[PDB]
Amino acid sequence: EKYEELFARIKEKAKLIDEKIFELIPEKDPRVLYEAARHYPLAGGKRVRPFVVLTSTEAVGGDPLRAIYPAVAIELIHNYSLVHDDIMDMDETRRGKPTVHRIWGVNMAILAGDLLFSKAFEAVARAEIPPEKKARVLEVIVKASNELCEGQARDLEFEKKSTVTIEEYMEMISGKTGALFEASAKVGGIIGTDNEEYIKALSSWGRNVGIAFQIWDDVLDLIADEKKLGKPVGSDIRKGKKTLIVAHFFENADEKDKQRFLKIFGKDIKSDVMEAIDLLKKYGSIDYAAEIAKDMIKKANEALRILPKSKARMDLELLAKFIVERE
Amino acid sequence: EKYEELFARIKEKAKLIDEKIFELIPEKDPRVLYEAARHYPLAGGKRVRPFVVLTSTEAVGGDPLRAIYPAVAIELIHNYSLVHDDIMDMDETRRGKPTVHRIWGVNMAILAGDLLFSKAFEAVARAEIPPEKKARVLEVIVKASNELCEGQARDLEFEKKSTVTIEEYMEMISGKTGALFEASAKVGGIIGTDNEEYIKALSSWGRNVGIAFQIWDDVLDLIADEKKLGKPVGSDIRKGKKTLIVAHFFENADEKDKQRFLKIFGKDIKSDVMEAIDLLKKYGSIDYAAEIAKDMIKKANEALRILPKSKARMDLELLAKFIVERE
Ligand SMILES: [Br-]
Ligand SMILES: [Br-]
Ligand SMILES: [Hg+2]
Ligand SMILES: [Hg+2]
Repeated sequence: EKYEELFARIKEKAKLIDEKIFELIPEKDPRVLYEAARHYPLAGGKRVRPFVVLTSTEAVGGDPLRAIYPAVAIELIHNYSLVHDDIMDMDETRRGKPTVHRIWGVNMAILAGDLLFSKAFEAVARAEIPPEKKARVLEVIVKASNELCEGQARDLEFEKKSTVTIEEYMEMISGKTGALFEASAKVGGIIGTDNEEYIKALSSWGRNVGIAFQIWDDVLDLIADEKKLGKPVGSDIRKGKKTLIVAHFFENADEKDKQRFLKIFGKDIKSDVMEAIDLLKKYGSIDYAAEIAKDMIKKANEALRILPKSKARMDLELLAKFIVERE
Repeated sequence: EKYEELFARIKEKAKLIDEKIFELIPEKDPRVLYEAARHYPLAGGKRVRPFVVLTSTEAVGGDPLRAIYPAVAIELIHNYSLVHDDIMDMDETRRGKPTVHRIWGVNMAILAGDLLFSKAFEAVARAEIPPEKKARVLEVIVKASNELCEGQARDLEFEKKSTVTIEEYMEMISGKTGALFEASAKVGGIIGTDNEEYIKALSSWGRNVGIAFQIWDDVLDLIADEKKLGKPVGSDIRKGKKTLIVAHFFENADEKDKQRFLKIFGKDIKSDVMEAIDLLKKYGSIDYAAEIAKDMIKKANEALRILPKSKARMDLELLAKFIVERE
């Protein structure tokens, strides 16, 4: 129920963020480029990352209003990563619509991603903050940007091989999703506080939430009911996607199981999909990943303890808790 | 001969620029990503853009040394555009080597371009300049970045059609190549001078040189001797590339000629290539573009008149003059 109100707040902030986003990427020449760029932002994303920005600036000092363009920067960066990643992953349809590359082609999709990335920094420039703050915000966003490319690169290398280790996958996801999430919180703080203890606490919360997010999604993809998930379980198995669940299984399973799993991994199909999920349960792999996600969530909030009590800290605690309780 | 010394200077500055470039993109994890990113920079580009930066800061105030990272930013941006553009243009081999996408694949090439773009801004952040200057440099680079994507987008749309107008092609090239060149000079000034008259003069010189560069290359591609060009003339004709020469021809040629040119445009071949170049000469199209390039060169230098006499202004005048006299 409170989640309903939390989403009420989240959706409330989204409005401010959205006006800024679309004033940066309006319908102008060239349109094909700007509509291609506008496609994902227009899908009506919930703007969780920007929300973490503005909400983080309130858990430390106040006036998230000054963290609007920097929050926009982060949402623009997130969107550009989706466009390019969809090209690489060969993703057919984001949301209930075709992906940017399928509609406008790979070349225009690359350019749209580029435009989106470029405008994240134009958003960073438009920020209204002290030179020292600005300089420190630009540098947080840049380092997260680099980690993001590095995490996606390691993710591409995985394709060159059948198995991965828990350590390999965690180093990859940390930069793919964790980095930008951490940057969201860390940038929120910086904009409203000079308390290095808060920032270190906000950063740790973003890092952990960003990672647990994805891990929980991978978990849901296997054991979430189809009807509700809108689709059958195990599409990540059919995809041969490297998740923490699959890494745990490869680390713990005997040769016989490993080899059978690999036959029916990333290759009627109802039987093979289930036989694969059964192989994973045999070794507690799904449950394992579920626990890791919950622990990171606990550690994240238990790190916000350091900040004062406000409804802003409240939302950050609720969000983190929601991100791991949902189906 | 003086060109030999100019290139001696250019190559002299390249050293400083190169150390900074490779400290930003060193051989680190992940390597496949960082070598893919290092591939074009390692080709030993002459760093003309960065040279314009440091040289421009000397034509106004002095101490180009403080314009090193901002110059690096621009060279990193130029390099990322080459990687992505090569993917789009289906370019087989830059220089005497394979392109990034052919060696590492399209996905890793996209990521390499992304990393290169991200590190341009990490270079911008590392700059050692007053907050006001920094903020104004970041904003010049961002707007040129946006123009660059816009110019490349319009260039992609051209493929959707057989003919283009002189106006269409100039609006496209202006952002593709002109913008970044203008930014190179404009950013040089800003770093060393608060004279808005210099900056407007430097900017105008960069814009014009950047555009004339490309126009002269297209001219050479047709009428430059093969032996010397290292290859036969008219590969742009076989490519069906939209240049100012082709735009002038489509604007001036009669229907009969238009239609024949289109048959043998972007499609033994020695005869068709020559028949196409002959069609262009009939209407003065090649000569036309040559003159436009020379005029822009004259206008560019005649705009540097405003700055004091130094050897820095000297090099900027020589470079502009070289860019249009070479073969
Ligand atoms: Br399990
Ligand atoms: Br001619
Ligand atoms: Hg990336
Ligand atoms: Hg671009």
